[PDB]
Amino acid sequence: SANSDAVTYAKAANTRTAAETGDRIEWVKLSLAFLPLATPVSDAKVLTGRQKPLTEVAIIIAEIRSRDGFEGVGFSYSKRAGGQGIYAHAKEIADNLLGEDPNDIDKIYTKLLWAGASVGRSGMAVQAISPIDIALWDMKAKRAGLPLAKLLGAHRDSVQCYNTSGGFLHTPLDQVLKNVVISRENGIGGIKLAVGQPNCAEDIRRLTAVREALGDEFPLMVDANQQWDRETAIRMGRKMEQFNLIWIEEPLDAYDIEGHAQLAAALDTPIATGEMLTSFREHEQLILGNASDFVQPDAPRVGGISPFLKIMDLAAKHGRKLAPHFAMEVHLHLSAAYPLEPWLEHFEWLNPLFNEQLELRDGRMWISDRHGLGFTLSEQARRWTQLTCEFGKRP
Amino acid sequence: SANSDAVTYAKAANTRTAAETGDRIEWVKLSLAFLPLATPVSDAKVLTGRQKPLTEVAIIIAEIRSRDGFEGVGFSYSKRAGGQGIYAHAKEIADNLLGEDPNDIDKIYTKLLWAGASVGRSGMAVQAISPIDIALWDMKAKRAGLPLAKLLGAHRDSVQCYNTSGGFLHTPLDQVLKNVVISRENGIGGIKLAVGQPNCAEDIRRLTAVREALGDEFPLMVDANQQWDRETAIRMGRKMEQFNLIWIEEPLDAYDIEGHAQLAAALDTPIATGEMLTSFREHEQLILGNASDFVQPDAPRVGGISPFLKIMDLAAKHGRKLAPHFAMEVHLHLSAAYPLEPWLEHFEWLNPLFNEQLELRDGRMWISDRHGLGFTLSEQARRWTQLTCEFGKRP
Ligand SMILES: O=C(O)[C@@H](O)[C@H](O)[C@@H](O)[C@@H](O)C(=O)O
Ligand SMILES: O=C(O)[C@@H](O)[C@H](O)[C@@H](O)[C@@H](O)C(=O)O
Ligand SMILES: [Mg+2]
Ligand SMILES: [Mg+2]
Repeated sequence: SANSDAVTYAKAANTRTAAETGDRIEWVKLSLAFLPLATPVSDAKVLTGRQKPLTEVAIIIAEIRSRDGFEGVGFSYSKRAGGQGIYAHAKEIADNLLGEDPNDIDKIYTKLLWAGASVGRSGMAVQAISPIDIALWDMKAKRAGLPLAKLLGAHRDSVQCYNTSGGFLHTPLDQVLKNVVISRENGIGGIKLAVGQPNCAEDIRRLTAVREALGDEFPLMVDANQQWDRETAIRMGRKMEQFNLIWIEEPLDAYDIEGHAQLAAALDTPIATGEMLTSFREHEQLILGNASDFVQPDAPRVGGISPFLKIMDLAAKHGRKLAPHFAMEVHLHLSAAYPLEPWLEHFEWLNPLFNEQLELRDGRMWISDRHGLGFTLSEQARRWTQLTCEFGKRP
Repeated sequence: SANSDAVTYAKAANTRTAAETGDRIEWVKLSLAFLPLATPVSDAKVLTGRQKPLTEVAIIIAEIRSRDGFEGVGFSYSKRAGGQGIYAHAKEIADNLLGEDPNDIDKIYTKLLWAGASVGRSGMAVQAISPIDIALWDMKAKRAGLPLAKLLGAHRDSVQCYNTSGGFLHTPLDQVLKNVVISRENGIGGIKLAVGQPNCAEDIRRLTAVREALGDEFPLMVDANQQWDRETAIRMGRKMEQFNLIWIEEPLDAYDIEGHAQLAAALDTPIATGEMLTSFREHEQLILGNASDFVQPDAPRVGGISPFLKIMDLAAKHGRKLAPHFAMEVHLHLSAAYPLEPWLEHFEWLNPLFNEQLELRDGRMWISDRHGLGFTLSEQARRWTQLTCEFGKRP
């Protein structure tokens, strides 16, 4: 009998609790490095005078070591001003990590938010938490002896990949075409052309020239970087229907929800946006407002893997596709865990930071058998480091 | 420099892929057992004539072993008819598990759903997937060398606990009071009284008597098991405002969303419901309808841990508290991962199925250091097995 007239309580032997036997964070190292770009990069934002050419990328790295011998590495970044503040805030809160059980990632995330309650739950502050949140996930995966994608649960072992770095606006049409062949010869699965420059006639020129070389089937997409007004948007979009694009990215201001929704409803061509958003809440607004067919969150920018997962689930409920922005070293795993077939964006920019490189085969990026994110920092990463600080003591 | 006038591509050395190195399921064992209840249990569902007293509990157990030596165990249950069906379906689809990477839990779930597409994505079919889904989560946690709660990431190391098995309707008042003392003496953190019997006057008598015995502060709650109609629910609700209960559980039919919402808005006392729901979508309709203050999902009933996690995220997003129903062996880990302070429900019924017992101290149930769920099947569980089948070959 499993019961009786009166209630009965059992007795346990192993009185050891998970609280007293868990691992503990003992050391943390933060670094602010700068990825130099010999060739200044220009997208529509530069062509319209909104910003100056990009000449480098700030990278904020977090390395965490546990008492039991596990290590996690993660990073956040900034294109243009932001790296100094992200590093500074991370440095002012990292101390809170010492002594915590590295497995309670969200409990830690919460403690970090409370420590910086005055500066919000979105934007820079959470971007200061991203490298730490990502390092903790990296650690958990390693603890389990699995690539991050497998710790989360994968739906695919590889992800379609397209290249962006070779289609910017500071690049003459002839070079863009030269980059296309190089990219295809290397097994890229798609090409994204940066558009949205004052001269609309030119973007059409450059765009028609690319579609010609690639043929009719090769996945092609465009990105206006928020440089069109509603009128131009629908106009250009309606005209671009003759390219069967995978998507039209950021046709309008990142916060113009109704404008994007309107565009998405008026065109068969999918609309993509969200890379500039810096929190789950911001992405939720775009999603509830049916702003786009493709959601493009950025783990470092939204606060790390933890918030990114929430964004993924929400997008999934609304049947939206996923096309993460930048940092493929982290997004490869996240997009591998997405229910619907995603797209991965490719840049070579971060390659020199790591000792390993991802495998690009037949239009797809394959997940290696390496644990966690599957990357180790290179000598170059240390050379490019300008500021660093440590907490605790190496176990 | 990290970039150039053209586009650059590196090359990967470590050519091994996660696809070719992942673990693989090689053996699966399913069992249908019956937990005997020598003392027939009856709540309001019996006193109103809807059902007959409960005399046993069906238990569907799944055991999975991987090529690399990992093992996982999980289960679902059925109070009254349903167990033969759950077992029958699990047996008809289990074979699909062989050769699958056990870490891709959602991927496997989807494959199992397609294997039985004809029978839906809710109800019995997912309750047949439950044992398997739970076993896989149990396996992943063990692979990481962590209690399930830590694999998920805990917000607490113990959870407030209340007893239910001592306050049922087939139990005379004085016996209930006796169980209360016994329960309180064993360190219980709360008491739930079964109400909703035809004689409303008699429940008030029992409720008053219990509140008197427990004192003013001790956590007390009631459960009507869907036996009131809207008129009675509100009437009993006003009348109970005085006892300052932690919550009023299932005052109406489990699918009367507007009814619950109306009671929730009308009363200060929290309203709880959800134990009868059998899928994420079902719970989602109640949550989007603002039906209750406390959401009470049942992992075995909703399809396992995977869907239970989505229910948690949805509930959290709407600021609702969590109070999982039954199966404390699994819910301890899930509730520990909930961001808002949850409640765990205690029954002794399943204690004999496992060799290990949970530690109850100071009104809370503590998570032990044992990995995965932290339970191994006892011999008594084998004694109570009526049917069983196996697939593959034990590695
Ligand atoms: O989708 C992308 O990768 C681009 O949208 C880049 O974020 C680009 O703006 C950036 O590299 C820049 O040039 O400012
Ligand atoms: O919340 C509870 O514990 C109850 O709601 C039980 O599920 C009860 O109905 C069941 O044990 C029964 O007697 O039918
Ligand atoms: Mg872009
Ligand atoms: Mg109940």
